Amino acid sequence: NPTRKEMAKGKKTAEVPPNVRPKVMPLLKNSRSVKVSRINYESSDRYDKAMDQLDEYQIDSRRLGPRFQRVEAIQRKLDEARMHYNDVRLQVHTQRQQYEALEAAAAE
Amino acid sequence: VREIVHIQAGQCGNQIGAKFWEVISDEHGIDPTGSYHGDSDLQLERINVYYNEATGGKYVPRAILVDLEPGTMDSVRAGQFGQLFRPDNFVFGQSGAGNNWAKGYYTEGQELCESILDVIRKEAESCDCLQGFQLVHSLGGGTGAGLGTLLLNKLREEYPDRILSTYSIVPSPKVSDTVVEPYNCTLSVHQLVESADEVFCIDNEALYDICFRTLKLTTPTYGDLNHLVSMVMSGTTCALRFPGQLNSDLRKLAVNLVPFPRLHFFIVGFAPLTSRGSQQYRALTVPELTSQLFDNKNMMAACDPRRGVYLTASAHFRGRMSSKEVDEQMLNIQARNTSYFVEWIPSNVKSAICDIPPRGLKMAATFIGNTTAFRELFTRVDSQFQKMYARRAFIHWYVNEGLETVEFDEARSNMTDLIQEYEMYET
Amino acid sequence: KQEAADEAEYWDNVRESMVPEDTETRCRLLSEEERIEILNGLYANLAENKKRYASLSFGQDNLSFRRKKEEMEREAAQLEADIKTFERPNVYITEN
Amino acid sequence: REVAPVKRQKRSLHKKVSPNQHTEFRRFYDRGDIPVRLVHTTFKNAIAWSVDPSVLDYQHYLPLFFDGLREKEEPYRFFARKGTWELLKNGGTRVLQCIPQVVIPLKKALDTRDMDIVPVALRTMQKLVKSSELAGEALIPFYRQLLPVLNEFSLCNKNLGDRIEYGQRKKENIGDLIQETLECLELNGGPEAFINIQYMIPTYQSAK
Amino acid sequence: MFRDKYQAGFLNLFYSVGSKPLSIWEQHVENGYIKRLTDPDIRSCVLEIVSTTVNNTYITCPIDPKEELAIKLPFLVLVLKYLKKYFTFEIQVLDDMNMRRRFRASNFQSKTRVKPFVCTLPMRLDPGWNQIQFNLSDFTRRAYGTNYIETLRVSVFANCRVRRIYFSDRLYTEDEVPPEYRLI
Ligand SMILES: Nc1nc2c(ncn2[C@@H]2O[C@H](COP(=O)(O)OP(=O)(O)O)[C@@H](O)[C@H]2O)c(=O)[nH]1
Repeated sequence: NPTRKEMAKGKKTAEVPPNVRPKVMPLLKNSRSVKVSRINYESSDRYDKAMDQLDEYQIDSRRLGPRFQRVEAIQRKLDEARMHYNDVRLQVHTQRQQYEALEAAAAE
Repeated sequence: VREIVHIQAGQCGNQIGAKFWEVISDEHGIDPTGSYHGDSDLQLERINVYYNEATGGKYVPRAILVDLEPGTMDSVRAGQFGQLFRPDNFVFGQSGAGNNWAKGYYTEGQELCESILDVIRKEAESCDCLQGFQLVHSLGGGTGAGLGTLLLNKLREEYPDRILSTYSIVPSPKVSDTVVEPYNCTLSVHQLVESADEVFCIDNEALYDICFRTLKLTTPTYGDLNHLVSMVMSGTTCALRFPGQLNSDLRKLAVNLVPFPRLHFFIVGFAPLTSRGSQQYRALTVPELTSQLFDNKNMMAACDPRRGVYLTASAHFRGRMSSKEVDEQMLNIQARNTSYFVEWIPSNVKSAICDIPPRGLKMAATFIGNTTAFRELFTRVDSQFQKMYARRAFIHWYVNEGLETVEFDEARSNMTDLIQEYEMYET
Repeated sequence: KQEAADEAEYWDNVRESMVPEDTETRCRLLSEEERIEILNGLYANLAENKKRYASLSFGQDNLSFRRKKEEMEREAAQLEADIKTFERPNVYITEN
Repeated sequence: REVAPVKRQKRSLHKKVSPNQHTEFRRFYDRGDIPVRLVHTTFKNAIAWSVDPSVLDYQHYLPLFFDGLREKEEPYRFFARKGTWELLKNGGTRVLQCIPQVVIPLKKALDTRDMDIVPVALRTMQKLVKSSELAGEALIPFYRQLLPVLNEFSLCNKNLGDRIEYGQRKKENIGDLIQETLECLELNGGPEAFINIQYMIPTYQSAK
Repeated sequence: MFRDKYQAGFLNLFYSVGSKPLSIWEQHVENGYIKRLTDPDIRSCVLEIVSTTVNNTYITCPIDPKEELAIKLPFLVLVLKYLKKYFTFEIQVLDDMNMRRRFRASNFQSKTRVKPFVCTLPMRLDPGWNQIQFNLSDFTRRAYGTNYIETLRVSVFANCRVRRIYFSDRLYTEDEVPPEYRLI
């Protein structure tokens, strides 16, 4: 309950660790119902704002998650392929020097 | 409230001013970047006296730095508090003086005068009410002495009401540093007498004496000497910034101590002073401060008052203490040593109390007195100058700058009149 | 409900892993215990140094003796400057 | 709701540019052909003439000094400024023949949009017009090639409000400098000055 | 404010010399600049207000939009430097019928219509500093025919340099004034 009064006060909804949000929301809904049962409209409104911000944050968190995962996977592929390209370039260079060393011997 | 604009000519004056702003910044709690991070609300009561505010939580001091070579300016910027100083306030020339008083006064003074006046006008008009300016300069040199005399005359012309407070360092008679030192002080004193409202004298010889009498440091540097001067600097202007039980300003100090217009050259001293290890043994009380202030060893001007007589005396205190004890101490020192005080002026001692003491010091005090012992100082420089003047060779440098040779006799005659004036007021 | 919490927590944890915040307001404020520990260490060091300074000799002059007095003087000055720096109740630092 | 996703607006870069090492005045001074010398009297750096101004050929020598204004390095900059100012103020009526030849280097100098070249050219604009009491009326056909740069910096000014300005000595404010030359041109140009200036820079208001 | 204060002699409302001259006024800037600088003609610091749109750059007093002045002095004296550009300013006064009126003058104005809400006046100045004196009580008595009540609000627009805005109990000619309260 000490935390649930802070998002009623204006908490960022990000200072709360993710494990605490599922246990916060039932209290916020119940306290809003009490505050709207008593004739007090602004006290219910701040609770309504707090819960909606919590829901909006978590919804886009789901929408944003997979995008980051896809980017990371492609990035590691790009680094892996670049390393292989550098190795192939060195292999090509060594082969060309090897052929030239034989051609010079043949020419002389 | 009531602002003071601070002026730093001189390679000496720049270092003194830099240390003075370090002391004030520590006293008020100002970050080297200028942002307030202090702990006392009283520090913002009258911070406007020395500082102008730059929107964004930045305070800029009312400091103006004057020089003839950029080397001093480069050194000041390299200091810890170099960012605090406003870059545009730095006004300097490119052709130095080289301890040549005439060269600084005429050749570069005319050029530097016109420009620097615009900043001094700007900051003087950037306050709701101006009390007086403040000048820190050396007398044995050629940049601070000559240029300061020119600017002092200009300041008097532009601002007659405002108090031109000047702090100067007299050339060391035993060992100071240049061949030509008597000439510079000779020509500077004449300008100082007529224009400056208050002049304070400090000698490096006494500072080294104070170091080995009291502080017991092995290899003192210029930082310690500049710190003591800045300590006297803060004590003089402390009553303006903080409340107290008996308040006095520069105007009150001038009214009480100055009986006649030309008798205004003052000596300065500070208490308490104790070596680094002996401070535990000492019990700091009001009588102990009285003993230290009136003691000859703590006096920072090389002129023993016992050889002369006292005209007026003034004492100021920082911290919380009983006013009855201060009054009793002042009365006792006056009755005990009646052989030193002028008969026709009773109650020669002034008193004042300031509530807030400096950091680390539970109780502190500052003494400013006026005495006839100053006649020894002008006698010494006159004696050295006399055989300088009878051998014209060295003045030929100053002759090139257009200075008439008759200028030297006018200054010397003025000193002779001042010495005579101090003589007959003793009787 | 546990399954829903697991899904919610995982994606929340993945999102928070990518976005950091600047340390201008996050600069660490030292705890009272650490401040006391540093203060007492400096206090003991200063007391020892001044005790050494008191234990010297009169009239003795040489390169080693005057260098000892110089070093002990500057050591004490540095320690008291540090002590005054840590004298404040709130100290904000960025540890290296 | 969102309806577009477009570009970013250009971030006002008009003051930063600063090229170097352009002028032709260098090559004539790089071989000691320019009859100017530096005097190191300690008061102010002063220049000396290897050729007296009475016998100087204005048509060939004056345009060279106007070329040197585009220089960025010290000696060419100082020699160009002092030589140009001295020649313009003391030359007198002989300058009027050199206007069509010195406008082009002045046009090149103004077109650089440099931080420091434009103030010098603006001051040169002032001094060129006040040569004797004429030749400010001969710049009227040259407004269409000289003034187009002044539009670029016309409205730039330091907005402070309650703060007292500190830079009045080393006055660098482009707005005040532009205003001074525009008043000088408007006063000296004549009856047709305001028509051409207003056509070129519509923001300006009369001095008649 | 100024309801309580003793008002006799001179009461200055703006002065360019000091720490924060505009600390008493509100500032609105569009398409222009407001700057405080040193003017060479008087060798003293003055305030500068210049904009491309004179209507959208002005200073108003008092700061707070709801509050009103209580300046009992009938005379308002303006000291400003004319910059050969468009100029305008307005003064708000109260009338004996418990009514509010505003007198906006302009140099680019043409007529002098006196419609009930606002009053328009054309004026012409000379190049350089001016000493415009406006007698509020006389103007209300003569033009609107009503009686004058204490000044309410003051606004000054751009394209001018203003260093003195003060009130006097009566009209003073030259030298019956503090030496600071006149032009060099
Ligand atoms: N007390 C003190 N005096 C200094 C210091 N640095 C320079 N001076 C003084 O500066 C004087 C020389 O001044 P000069 O070189 O001509 O420059 P000026 O001060 O502007 O005239 C000497 O008499 C020195 O005593 C310092 O750190 N402390």
